[PDB]
Amino acid sequence: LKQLNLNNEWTPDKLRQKLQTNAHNRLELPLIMLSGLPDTVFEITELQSLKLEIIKNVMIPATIAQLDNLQELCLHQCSVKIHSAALSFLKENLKVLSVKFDDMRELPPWMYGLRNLEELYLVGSLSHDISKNVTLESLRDLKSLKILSIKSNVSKIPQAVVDVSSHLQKMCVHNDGTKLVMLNNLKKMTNLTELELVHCDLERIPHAVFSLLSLQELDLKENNLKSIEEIVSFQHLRKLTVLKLWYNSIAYIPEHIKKLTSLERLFFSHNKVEVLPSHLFLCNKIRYLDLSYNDIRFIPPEIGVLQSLQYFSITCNKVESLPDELYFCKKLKTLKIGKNSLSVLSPKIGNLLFLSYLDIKGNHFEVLPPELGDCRALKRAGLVVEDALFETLPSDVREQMKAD
Amino acid sequence: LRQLNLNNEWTLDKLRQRLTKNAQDKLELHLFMLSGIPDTVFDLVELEVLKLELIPDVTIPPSIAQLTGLKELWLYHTAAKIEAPALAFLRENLRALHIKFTDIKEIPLWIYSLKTLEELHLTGNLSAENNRYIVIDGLRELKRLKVLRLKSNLSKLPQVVTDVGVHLQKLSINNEGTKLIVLNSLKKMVNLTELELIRCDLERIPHSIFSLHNLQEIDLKDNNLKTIEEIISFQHLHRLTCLKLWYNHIAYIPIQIGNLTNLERLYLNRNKIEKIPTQLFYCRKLRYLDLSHNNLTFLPADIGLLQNLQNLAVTANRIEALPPELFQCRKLRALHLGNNVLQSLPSRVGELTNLTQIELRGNRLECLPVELGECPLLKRSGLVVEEDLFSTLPPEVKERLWRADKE
Repeated sequence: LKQLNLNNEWTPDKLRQKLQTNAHNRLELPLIMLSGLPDTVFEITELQSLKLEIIKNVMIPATIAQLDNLQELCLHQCSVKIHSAALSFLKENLKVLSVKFDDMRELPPWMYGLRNLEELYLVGSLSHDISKNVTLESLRDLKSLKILSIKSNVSKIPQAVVDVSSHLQKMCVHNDGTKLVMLNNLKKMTNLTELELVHCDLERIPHAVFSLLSLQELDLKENNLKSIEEIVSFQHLRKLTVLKLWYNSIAYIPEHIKKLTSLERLFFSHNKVEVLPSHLFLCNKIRYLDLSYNDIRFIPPEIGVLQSLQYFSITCNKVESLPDELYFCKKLKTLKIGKNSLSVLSPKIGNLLFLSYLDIKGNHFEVLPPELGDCRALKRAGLVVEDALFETLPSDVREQMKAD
Repeated sequence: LRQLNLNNEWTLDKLRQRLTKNAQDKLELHLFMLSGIPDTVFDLVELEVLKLELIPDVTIPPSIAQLTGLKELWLYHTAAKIEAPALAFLRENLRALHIKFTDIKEIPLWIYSLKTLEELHLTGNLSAENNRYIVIDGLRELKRLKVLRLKSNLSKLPQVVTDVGVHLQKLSINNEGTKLIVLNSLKKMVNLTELELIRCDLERIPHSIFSLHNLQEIDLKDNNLKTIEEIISFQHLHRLTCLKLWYNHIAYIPIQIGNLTNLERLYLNRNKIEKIPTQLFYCRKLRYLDLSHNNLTFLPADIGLLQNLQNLAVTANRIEALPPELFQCRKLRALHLGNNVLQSLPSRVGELTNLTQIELRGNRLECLPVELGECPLLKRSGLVVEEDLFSTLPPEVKERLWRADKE
């Protein structure tokens, strides 16, 4: 009767109306607070992704074998059941999974019988007895898993991750005020490439990250890094190009940055840095450097060494002096110096040919020079400023600038 | 009582707001578990497609003459009982008829008496004892037939369809993985224009495909052809401009396709092409090119030759860097570049003006260049990308894009 009512309520035309796209460019069916899953949903065979939100007491029949085009499944706060042919087909076909476990049993135990699964989004919450979740440590049956994002209050990294380290590549964890401990389980990461830890309350960068020899990127988001003294072993991460240590508390930057020069992306926005050293800009391979909403007193001239830089953000600083050597670096595509204590925009600014973005918003300026026409890639949108600074171009320069 | 009750609760007004449109932009209405056709349905005069789907043994009344615009009927598991005046009205008006059935008795015998019928679609297995290609012997009465889709899992094309093929212009066969015994028996349908062998699992091209001279569009969808080797003989097909070889095990493209210079809509997607070669770009007439879900090593420079290219689709293929020769062409309109390993998008996209949509979600895209704002036709719906990467753009150009979007 429940199946008959499910098929009667939702016609396929209503499902055509419900058809939409998602965050991964798949055909999504958003099903919200339903009594069950209709067979009319499975009658659609062009479907690429299923979204089931708080549809509990639901048993997946063999009829999902109709739709071969599935790649993503969103099983959100719903206790789902299974059938043998469904196990076989979703072992063969399903690869992307995004579940929310508001309740531990609202996580179903059958995610782990699959092998073709590649992406996993483990949003939700966890209790004190973290290691007892045998549901986590069954991903040994998963062979193709490559994306794992666990938004949960996880204090201890499970031995699950230790087992699945051979093929896993991306971590995204949001503890939200919960301290993360037991970092040997992240030490025995071997083939991992991406690590995004948010609010893990990691006081220091562990030797776990340096045990990783193939980490493409690292995120220490919302982690109270007061000092950075363990960078000496960061040279072992030759694949490390991204260091997004933003909203952090790094008070000063030492010489240890010379250990790794393969670093390319460097986000220290809202950091506690007071003065930059002479030793950041030695690593010329850096292209993507962020100091947004910091409080740097001034910029020393050694910035001239960073030629391959394409992004230099120091916005909302206390910087009163920009020396002309950053204007000498012409490969600097983005350069954000907004809301600093600077005085006058540089007249010889047209020398920067490849200057795509110059965020200098809220800076105390007086009059724009006429050489913005010499700048090939700077716009009013790019040079975001207060409007009384926009009104300053000569009339012929307005004629040449309204036509770019 | 059932008919009158069905007239009552399903009144004409809610049915009027029930009206919808198809891919042909024709007014439909889907009737789904109805006892019969309500008279309120037949009262409608603007109807174009009437969908009698799963209507149990409904008798069609003469009031179908009220459906003056009626041209399309899709009898999906719905045996239609009809009489002489409704028969005359359908013979003089109705022109397209997609009969889906699961039994020979479900197929009505009057559908072979319609004069003006030109599009006819069958779904359901047709191989049976003492009825193989005999029930459709009335197709000779139908002289206006131009489209004949047979999703019938048939093992061989019927000879009555071959005599029909003198006036048939379109023949699409769906066999669901069953090899159809060609034996070069399609040489009779010299009038055939669109041979779309869907899921035929041929694994080869018979000589009848390039023996007929009238095919413009030849889509061998899921024909499982390992090596695309019969393309040299397609140059005699001056009409051929759409050769969609998708859903196959083509592992390499031989250089010989450079013979076919007339191709425009070469859709070669969802395959294991290791690389499209430079000689593939020898067809400068190529306007629509689909290579999505493929194993390309990269995208070569001779793409600059294809000045007529509008939508190049290499989604979820293996392209690490975008060549500037891609941007040398200015006619690009729909760039399916998402889910790739594009390190960065060059600023030369600012040259593109015809680009009204570009798929940039996923990838290894470091940032979106400001030159994307230089494109006038591009908007937020056109520029599908992640929220943070979109936020990397300056605020005012994003405001410009927003204002051009909403209006």
